[PDB]
Amino acid sequence: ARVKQKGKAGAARIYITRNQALKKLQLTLADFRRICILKGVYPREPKNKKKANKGSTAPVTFYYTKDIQYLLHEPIVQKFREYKVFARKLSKALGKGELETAKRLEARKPTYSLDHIIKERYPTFHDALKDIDDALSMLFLFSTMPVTDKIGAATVANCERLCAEFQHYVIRSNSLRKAFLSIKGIYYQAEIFGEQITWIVPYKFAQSVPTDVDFRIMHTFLEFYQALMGFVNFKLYNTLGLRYPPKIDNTSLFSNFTFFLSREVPRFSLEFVIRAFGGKVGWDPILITHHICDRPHIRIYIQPQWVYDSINKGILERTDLYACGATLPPHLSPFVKEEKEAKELSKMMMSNKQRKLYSKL
Amino acid sequence: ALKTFELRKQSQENLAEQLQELRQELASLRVQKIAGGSGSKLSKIKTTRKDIARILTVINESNRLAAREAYKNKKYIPLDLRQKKTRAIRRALTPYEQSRKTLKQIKKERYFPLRKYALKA
Amino acid sequence: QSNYADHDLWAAPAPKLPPPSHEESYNPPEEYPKKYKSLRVVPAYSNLIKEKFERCLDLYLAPRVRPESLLPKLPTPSELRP
Amino acid sequence: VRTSTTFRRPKTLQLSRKPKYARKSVAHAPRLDEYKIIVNPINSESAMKKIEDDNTLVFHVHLKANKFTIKEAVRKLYSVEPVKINTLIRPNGTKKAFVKLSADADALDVANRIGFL
RNA sequence: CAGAAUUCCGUGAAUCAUCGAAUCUUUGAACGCACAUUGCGCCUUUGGGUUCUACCAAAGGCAUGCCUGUUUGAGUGUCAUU
RNA sequence: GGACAUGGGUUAGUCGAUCCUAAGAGAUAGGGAAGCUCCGUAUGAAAGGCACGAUUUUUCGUGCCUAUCGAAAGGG
RNA sequence: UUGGAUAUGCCAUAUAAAGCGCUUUCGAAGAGUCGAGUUGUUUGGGAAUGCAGCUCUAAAUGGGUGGUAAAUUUCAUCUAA
RNA sequence: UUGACCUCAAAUCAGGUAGGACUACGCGCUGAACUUAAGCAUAUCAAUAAGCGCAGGAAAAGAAAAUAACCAUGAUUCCCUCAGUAACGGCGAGUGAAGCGGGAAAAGCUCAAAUUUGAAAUCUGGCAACAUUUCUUUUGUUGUCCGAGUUGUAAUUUCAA
Repeated sequence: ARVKQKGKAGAARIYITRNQALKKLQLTLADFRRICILKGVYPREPKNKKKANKGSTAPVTFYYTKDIQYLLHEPIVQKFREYKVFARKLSKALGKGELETAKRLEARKPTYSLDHIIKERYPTFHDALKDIDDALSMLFLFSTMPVTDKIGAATVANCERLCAEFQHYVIRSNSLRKAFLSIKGIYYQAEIFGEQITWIVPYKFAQSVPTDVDFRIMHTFLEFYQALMGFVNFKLYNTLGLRYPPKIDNTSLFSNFTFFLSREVPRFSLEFVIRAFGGKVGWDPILITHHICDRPHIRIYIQPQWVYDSINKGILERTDLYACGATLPPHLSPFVKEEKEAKELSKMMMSNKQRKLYSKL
Repeated sequence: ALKTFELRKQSQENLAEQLQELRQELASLRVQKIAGGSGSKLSKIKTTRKDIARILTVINESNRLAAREAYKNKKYIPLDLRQKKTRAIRRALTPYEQSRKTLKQIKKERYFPLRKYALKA
Repeated sequence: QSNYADHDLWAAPAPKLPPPSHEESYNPPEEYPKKYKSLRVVPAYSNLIKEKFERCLDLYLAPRVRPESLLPKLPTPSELRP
Repeated sequence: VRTSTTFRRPKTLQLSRKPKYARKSVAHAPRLDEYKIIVNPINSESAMKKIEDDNTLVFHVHLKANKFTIKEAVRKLYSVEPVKINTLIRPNGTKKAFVKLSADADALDVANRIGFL
């Protein structure tokens, strides 16, 4: 044959930069990032970045040409174009003052479902249950923030809906295993179908917008997580026999216990942990063996750390130790000449700069 | 001798593996022909070649009939599945749009059509 | 009509698991962040959204990639008389 | 605001072909497969000597078969790994391939198993 | 000429007739670019192997003018909004 | 016997072609011509790229500047 | 395999659509086209039969044609682009 | 700054179409010379051969801006007849139709120019249904969205009114 031109195969052929991917897919950067978030597409650095990137060494992001090829035949890209066409038609109707067709277009607004996207992103429901923790963390975080113009009230409502359905499922299935009270929040840990899942649920407080985040990234992540979470709960209810979506309203550690709560405790977490092990819960309408109350002044009167430590250890704790006005025990996380000669005996044979790794760490 | 209807009542995978077997027998017979073969083997060469043609025909009929079923009651179908009489016939006006008439002509023919008549002697 | 995931499916290779917690809470005795007597006194962490957003960026911008005494020789210099 | 005296035509979105039907009802079967590559081995006196000396089989091969397709066809038809292929177009217009077999296999047994000796 | 056979209690001989299903190599108006070069390319999907960032193979494609529509644009063309 | 008849014979990553351009042929843009076709070869052409960016009112912004064929004695 | 009838069943919203009758009535009618001159070419077409180039270019009972040029006046005939 | 419209582009955009061959007959374009004139230049050959473009089973032409001068006829085409005539021609060689009449065949019509204005009543395409078949290959109907369209798509009228 001929002298093959340098750079026609190998790293320069299988790796493609971000700008070249945009040109390849004919997508905007916003569209490309949305596709990359929805699908599983992340940058992959080469071993020889200079060889992959022509001859330059400036920082560029590399994607597999195979991954960019796979995105060419994705139906979501077409839905992006169809929405752009629909938006332009809506601008025409609003500009020409045809409110009737504006309402008709709003009714016929094109939407897409992530049914296929979830399938290829998680081949099996076990994999979906493995990578679910970030979704729960996000939805539980956004289930308490105030609704603003940027975020949709419907999306906020769906956040609490999905969170409540999952919490009810864990309560009725008694799938809760561990619960940790940290400064970050409350870290629940459950084991369903052998899969280990842990997630953080923050407290409901009067937070404020950081004014530094882009909600567009939040929006696309929220829509993906809501789509993922909806079918996961649908599989869970159908597996246990119940119908989905429901009409919202040591497994015997607390079975013979009728807990009652005071008006100072995180009742959302208290109800979850108690009813996860069969305990019955009564609460003040504004929101008996044990009365949970952390106030220093006031049915044995206990404190939430007693319940949480009992959940963690699977053993009833000391009510007297956790009595009101008493020092709280610390809360623990449940998921947590010859020598000198050998020092200069480092004459090679230790591969290339490897032993210092272990010594430093 | 493979009978074409017996072929027709078999599966695509069975037809494919029978085609591969028939090709292998044809290869061995041609090896005999170049090495010096008997009249019986040389006569079996043509029969094997025709059997392969029958297998390939039966496979093709099944593939094209499956395509016809898939494209049935569709506005656009593959060009090889469309009609091919002549190029001029395809371009011609259809009988429906050849018989299209204006509302003026419809009323004229509705009210004053050619009457059947006769003359007395 | 709003989709409610009405159908099931049975008729990201490397997730880069998030780091766990390092036993820092309201009043742990391991090390002394800040110590708070009661949970009510603790305010709301303002930056929590920022760290969650930083996690979002790392999900689709961070590239994903997935005992030592044998390395020294064994000349045994102890028996070397000099 | 233009800093260049030339006007280059803008880039427009180029949709890819999304046909409403297939132009062909069924894709054709691979028209050059292993059996069509190998027609029959050559059994002349020179071919026999190449068998016994160079460990090289000689085949009458299709014209449009290259050295790659000859190698795969031989491997699939005979389960022997060729180490080299040399081709020529004979003066009668037919391709002839010298398939040099690996040192682990001998062309003699391969020839007897084929049956063209 | 060889060869089979179809028993002759047929789905069947035949260089038979007939013909509504197919096949239809390289070409040629000849259509990826060429062509005294089995020359030179590109796009999508798929597969192969003692070899998997390599190499190879397969299938489907990529001519020009024009028409209806679609999508994406351009303009110190006409203007409103502001 | 260079005749006649039957057979056999030409193996390449490294030798050529293929690649490059020469004189020159030659489509496209355009203009002629009743036409066959003629002229034309960066011309009175919107003649194609490249990089940045948390993602930009989740309807893309910001910069940066010539076909092809034609050599088995040319180049390689 | 077609044809036109028939013998019937069903759908056919004829409020509709159309022919005829007399009107003291109105009545839209094709332009660098007709036409004219001139130059070529054509015809049997002869002070031009058609066609084409160029120059000039209407009209509204108007405009064509009535096979000898022109002006005026009648009479028929047709209704171009 | 958004938009609207006009104009102009681009796409391996959705779906289509054109080329090339045959060319006896058919519609044009272009276009000779030999030859006859006992020479030859107008003429003739000849509105021919060659060249070029474009169709069909026929094509073309066709329902009068047609004849006639009658007691009037009545789209076109072909046949016989007019008629080797009227006419044209170095009035030389030569060329040369039409009306009527007889027959074969016969069939008529469609737009533009009108306010639907108490309602663009019209149409393509996508999608989804049904349906039909020289035909699973053909041909549609209905529904509904986008579009085309008021710089005019339907109905209505065509001088015979």
